[PDB]
Amino acid sequence: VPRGSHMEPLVTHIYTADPSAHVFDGKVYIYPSHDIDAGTPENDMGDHFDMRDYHVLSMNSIPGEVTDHGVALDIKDIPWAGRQLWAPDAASKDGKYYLYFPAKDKEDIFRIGVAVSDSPAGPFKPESEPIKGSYSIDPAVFKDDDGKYYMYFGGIWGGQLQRWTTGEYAGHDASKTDLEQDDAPAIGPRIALMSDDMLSFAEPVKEISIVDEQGNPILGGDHDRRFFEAAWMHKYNGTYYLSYSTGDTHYIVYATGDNPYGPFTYRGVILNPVIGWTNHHSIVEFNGKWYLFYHDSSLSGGKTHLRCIKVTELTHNADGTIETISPYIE
Ligand SMILES: OC[C@@H]1O[C@H](O)[C@H](O)[C@H]1O
Ligand SMILES: O[C@@H]1[C@@H](O)[C@@H](O)CO[C@H]1O
Ligand code: NA
Ligand code: NA
Repeated sequence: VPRGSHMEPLVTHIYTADPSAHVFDGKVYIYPSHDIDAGTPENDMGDHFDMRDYHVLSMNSIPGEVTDHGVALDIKDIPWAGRQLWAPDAASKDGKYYLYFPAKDKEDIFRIGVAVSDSPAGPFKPESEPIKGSYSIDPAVFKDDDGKYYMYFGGIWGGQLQRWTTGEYAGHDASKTDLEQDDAPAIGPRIALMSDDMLSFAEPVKEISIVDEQGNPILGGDHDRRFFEAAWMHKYNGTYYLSYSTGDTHYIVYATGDNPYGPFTYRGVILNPVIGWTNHHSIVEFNGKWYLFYHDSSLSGGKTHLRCIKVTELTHNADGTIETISPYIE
């Protein structure tokens, strides 16, 4: 049946989270996390999120029937992975499709791997090792207008970004949260231009600066605005929009800049807090309308780790500002 009409769950037969939506072959393909009721301990390191595979979803229209293409990748077939298949993303180049995914290696350190297919629906064959120089979580692979592809990535707390300040993992006894200096600039998300073959980074990883309207860095203590996880890039009017989750304050927010590397100036809220702790989204144009894909814990009755994806229309103003969405008003 058709789905996505009135902010209802897009699928109910499985739990789904962290929707990354793309337009490939005139369809919307969605690359979400596949939530399962593992019943593992819930804590601020995210051990309750113990996902083990990915299903690709597609829609020919919004609203529309949602197709579940089955298991596109299973952790049992990823040679380097130990546990926890978290939020993935996809890219298309020269007739090949690339699924990028964060997972903990055998030493319990998050890395980002790639898997390859001839179809946007998968299934995908994983590379035997993760991307060299990758770390932390939540990749968003963005194809710019000029044909260059960039990976945005990172997540603090359980995503371990705060343990990579030196370019090497600081260890399991290092910070469980952030830099632990609230008066210093907050940790920024990461960016790297992708190699021509889409399997590696083409440059040393850069950190993105996010500033307030006065041009001052967003500080570590500013949990309402500072980067937590779920980086996403889209463009409107030639302007670059870095959006992201703030985590413990439960917002999707956005910041704007004039190039992929920033700096980005904080503008405001995309999505107010939902049912359940996490908030994760993507923003995509389809048939000349812009859509915000997101999730909540509504279908499971509020369980943090059993989510469902939803969609709603997103409105840019001509000046580039975006109207804030509150999830449960209409
Ligand atoms: O859903 C698993 C993790 O929680 C957050 O939603 C984050 O963005 C993702 O990697
Ligand atoms: O620290 C984790 C974070 O990595 C994300 O998974 C959301 O849940 C928190 O507990
Ligand atoms: Na994302
Ligand atoms: Na606003």
